[PDB]
Amino acid sequence: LSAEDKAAVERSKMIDRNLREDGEKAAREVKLLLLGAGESGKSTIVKQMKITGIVETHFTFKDLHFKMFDVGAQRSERKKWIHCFEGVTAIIFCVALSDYDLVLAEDEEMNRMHESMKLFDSICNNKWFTDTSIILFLNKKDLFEEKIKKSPLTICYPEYAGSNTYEEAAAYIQCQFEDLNKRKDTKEIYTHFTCSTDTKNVQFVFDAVTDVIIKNNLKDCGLF
Amino acid sequence: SELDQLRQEAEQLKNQIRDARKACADATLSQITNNIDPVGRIQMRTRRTLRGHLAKIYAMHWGTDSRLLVSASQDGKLIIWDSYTTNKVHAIPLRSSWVMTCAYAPSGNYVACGGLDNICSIYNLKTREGNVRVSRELAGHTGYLSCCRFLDDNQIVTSSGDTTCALWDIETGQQTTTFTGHTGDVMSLSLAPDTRLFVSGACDASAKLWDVREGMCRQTFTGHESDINAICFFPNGNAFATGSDDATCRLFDLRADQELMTYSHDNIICGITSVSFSKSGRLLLAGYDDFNCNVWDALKADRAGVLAGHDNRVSCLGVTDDGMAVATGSWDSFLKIWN
Amino acid sequence: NEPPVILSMVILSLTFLLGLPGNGLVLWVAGLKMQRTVNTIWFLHLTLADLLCCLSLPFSLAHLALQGQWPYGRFLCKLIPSIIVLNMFASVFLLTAISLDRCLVVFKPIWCQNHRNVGMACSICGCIWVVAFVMCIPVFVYREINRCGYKLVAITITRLVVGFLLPSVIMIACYSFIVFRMQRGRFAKSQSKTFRVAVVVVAVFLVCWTPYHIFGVLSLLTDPETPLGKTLMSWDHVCIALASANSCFNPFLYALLGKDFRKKARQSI
Amino acid sequence: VQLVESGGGLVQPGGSRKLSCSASGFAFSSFGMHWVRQAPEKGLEWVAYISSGSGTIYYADTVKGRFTISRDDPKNTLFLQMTSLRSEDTAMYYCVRSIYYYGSSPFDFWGQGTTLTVSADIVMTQATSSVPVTPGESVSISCRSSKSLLHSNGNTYLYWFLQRPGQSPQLLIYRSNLASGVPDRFSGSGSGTAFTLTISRLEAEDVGVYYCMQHLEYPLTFGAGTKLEL
Amino acid sequence: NTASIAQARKLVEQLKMEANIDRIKVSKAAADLMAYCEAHAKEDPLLTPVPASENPFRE
Ligand SMILES: Cc1cc(C(c2ccc(Cl)cc2)c2ccc(Cl)cc2)sc1C(=O)N[C@@H](CCCN=C(N)N)C(=O)O
Repeated sequence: LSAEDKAAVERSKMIDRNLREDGEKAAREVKLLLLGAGESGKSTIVKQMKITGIVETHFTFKDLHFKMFDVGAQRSERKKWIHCFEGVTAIIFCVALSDYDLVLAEDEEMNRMHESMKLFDSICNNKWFTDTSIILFLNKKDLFEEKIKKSPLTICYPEYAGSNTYEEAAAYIQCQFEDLNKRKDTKEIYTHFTCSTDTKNVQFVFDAVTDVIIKNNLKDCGLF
Repeated sequence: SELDQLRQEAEQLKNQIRDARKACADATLSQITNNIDPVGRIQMRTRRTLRGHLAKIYAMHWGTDSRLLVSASQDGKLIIWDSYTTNKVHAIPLRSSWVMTCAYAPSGNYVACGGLDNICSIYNLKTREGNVRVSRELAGHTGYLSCCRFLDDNQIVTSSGDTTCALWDIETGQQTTTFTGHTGDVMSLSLAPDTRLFVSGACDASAKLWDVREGMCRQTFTGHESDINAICFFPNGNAFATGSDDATCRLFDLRADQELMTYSHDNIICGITSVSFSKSGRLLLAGYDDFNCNVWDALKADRAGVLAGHDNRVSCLGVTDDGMAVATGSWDSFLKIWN
Repeated sequence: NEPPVILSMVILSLTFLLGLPGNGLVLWVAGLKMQRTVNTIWFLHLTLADLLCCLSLPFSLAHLALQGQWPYGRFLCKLIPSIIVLNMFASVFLLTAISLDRCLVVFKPIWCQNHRNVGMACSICGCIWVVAFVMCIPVFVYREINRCGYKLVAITITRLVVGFLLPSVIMIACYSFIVFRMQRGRFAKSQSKTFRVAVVVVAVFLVCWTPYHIFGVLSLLTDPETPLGKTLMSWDHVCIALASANSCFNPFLYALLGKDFRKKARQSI
Repeated sequence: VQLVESGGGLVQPGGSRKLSCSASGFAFSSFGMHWVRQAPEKGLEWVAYISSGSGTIYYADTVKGRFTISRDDPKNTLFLQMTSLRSEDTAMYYCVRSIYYYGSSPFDFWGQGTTLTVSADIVMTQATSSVPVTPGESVSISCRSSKSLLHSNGNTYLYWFLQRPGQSPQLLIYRSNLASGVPDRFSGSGSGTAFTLTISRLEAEDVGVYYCMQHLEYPLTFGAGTKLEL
Repeated sequence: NTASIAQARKLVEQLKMEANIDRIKVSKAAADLMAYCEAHAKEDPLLTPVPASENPFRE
């Protein structure tokens, strides 16, 4: 071979070294996708994490780098690009409890809570998210309490039978959302009541990511 | 004028179209090419094993010299692979890691990039400083970019997630031509050899032919019953192959405006990702989700070759301009060349 | 003829026949198909050590067939036992390091996510190989020649300390901590799969490596001229065969448990 | 792009001198660096070559052990230490950048260089040295090589350099393959042994000295160079 | 109401314009494609295996 061939081989080796370094630098980051019908808690979670296609933000908490992903702007068939998110680490599904009485403007006969439940069930039953962890977030606790004090919960759940208590209603909604996951063995749901304190939410997200990383490391080694 | 009257008129026009297609179908490609000699069993070996990707590869496009090939993976970087010396020519770092499509200019001076990000990036390879820099960024689309192809050093057509396609000018940087005839998410695009026409297949189980200079659509095809994912023009320029999730490839002619034959098999029930013809057009290569690549006879519809080198779903496929070899890229982060 | 000799021969033959093809296939899958990760490096090193042990087993089979006779020079008599000891200690240290890593990824998961890479794995594997080569130095030194053997107390003591006591204690502590963390947590799920796997691994390791060290210790506290010493030296072959059986037990218990690795091995055939 | 050289001047025999070169306008860590010396009333000569990241360094067979080349990538600088200078080392040095890939153009930009005054392989040999030519006619410079440069890959490793009085040498042809920034009037032909550089139209800016260089191996050797006077 | 009616009218006009295009026999196009394939068969390295001397990928 000529000298130019050796120079090209050296350049290719340097490019491979750079690619390996970039891969090792990007592997330490944990990827978190966001999901949720409408605009339930998109802006709130984005503002809590910070403190036109896909938007991505980077932030370091407890020496852990997070890669935020949002697909709220993609108004197209989700099944044609959801497979690209097969390698994500966590999926935060946000939903507003106060939407139990509100309805979508497109159709008055369908409720927002039913649409959110259907979206959550479709995401859980996805063949690409068999091992992807899902973290459920409940937004607007105070507004939900006010609406419960003003209106009952049976207006949207005819099968519900219980007292009009915030704790009981929250437990029932949590159980209903957890029962939609048919893969109880491989998929785990992390339920949390989001509040105004962003520090507690960030700490819970960090703990959930730590638990998911531990579970993945134990599954890769064949121990769990 | 009433909406019901318009629906009735559209139904009558569709009935007239299907009646004309049924009456004009005097013969079929099967009974005409039944006397030609079969193609026989075809066997290919892995000539080059391109490694270096750390994510699922989504797109790959050959150049005019049939030696350099651009490859795009979810790692957020474009790689210019050399076919002969298996070397990397350029590593272009991308701003958006969700890249699903790429294109190589016929002159070899510019490259395209796009995907979930609505903005389409154009990069220059022949910069004076010797480093690949962002030549420009094209904004205006509302959906994810599905495919893009270069017509010249100044114009480039592409399709986004919304039910429209757009041909942009490099010098101007704005939408030079728009096509809003499709009713579904456009997913496949293929230019014609004469560069005056191009076919685009969408998720509504339809592919449409659009003129570059005219602007309006010429013909429509509804032979598929599932979301069309891949399309490729025939080397002769009078036909084009389409592949959807129904595990069936279909060849539609521009002059005949009717399907010829269906390329399907019993054990093949998975979707199709990439289809293309050889230099002569006798062989039709199709990548399926069953981790295999099937090369059928364009005239006999028989399975001529099977390639099981990839361990993951084949995402992209490209035949060289001279027909010397064909490269395939799957989600296993490996490119494989067969011939 | 002696029943312990036939038992040792049968055990060694079964270990070879069940280890060589399996370890070869696992190493081939981990090297040519599996991605180059840290656990991949661990599996590759373990399979390499097990394959070396299996390839050296026929030498022990021929030696047992010759019934203690070795019509060769002192070079082989100093080489092949040193190689056997090197391979055994390398496998033991690799298992200990795998247990340490599995405990560290649970104790300090963020530190592993930020620093645990392939370079540190290669460095610690090289250090393990260096330590194992240092351990087999007195084996290569003190062996002499027709009977190939020795002619010692401190050597057996440091062998028991470095190869059996500390590794077993470390593995037990690591598995206990893993079980306690999995059974005590905010999101702890009610399951016993990891506990069962840990118990099985610990039991196999104990059954394989306890009689060897027990007989090695008793050799120095028993007169070989007495019938008890004769029985100990006779069952030493069975003990070494049961210890070599760990070389075949390790792949099926470590590499063939991952679902992705099982799928890759199934697609490879 | 700009290549500013410094460190030249008068040096006593037996001393040491560190020539510095600052690069700007391009990625210094991507291009390989070459040193080319030119003696008064003589031709060019290769001195040393360094690659990206200092992974491949080569020196001329005549200056082995004396010259030492180094590069600072975070600072984009090149340094060349010369020790035990002889009475022949008095020449003008130039720093050249060259990148190697499919479709590239090595030795495309030549630096200004600096002067320094003290006190078996392939060799290019030209039959002619000075050809008088009048405006209106064509120019055809022929050259013969001692070894066939036609490698197994099929690429011709021949570089043409046009040096003008007072200016830096400009690259005309890097491989028949015309370079960038030069008109299409220049063309190259011939076999693997003999080569011919032809000019379609001779303008007033094409005057100067033409040098031929081979790149089949690491040790380079420039030709005599044909000078055109007008 | 107005947007849907305009879209329906545009679709009807597009379909009517596409219906006015000319058509030819399918047998003629099939014969043309068969002749093109028979002509370009000798120029297809993928259809006919080329020797290792003329193959740039043959190691
Ligand atoms: C590890 C190992 C394996 C050996 C071989 C063998 C020996 C010779 C030849 Cl030519 C071929 C193979 C063998 C394997 C299986 C069987 Cl069935 C019979 C022999 S020898 C040996 C070893 O290092 N022994 C140490 C300590 C062991 C003492 N007893 C304890 N610790 N319980 C030592 O010598 O002091």
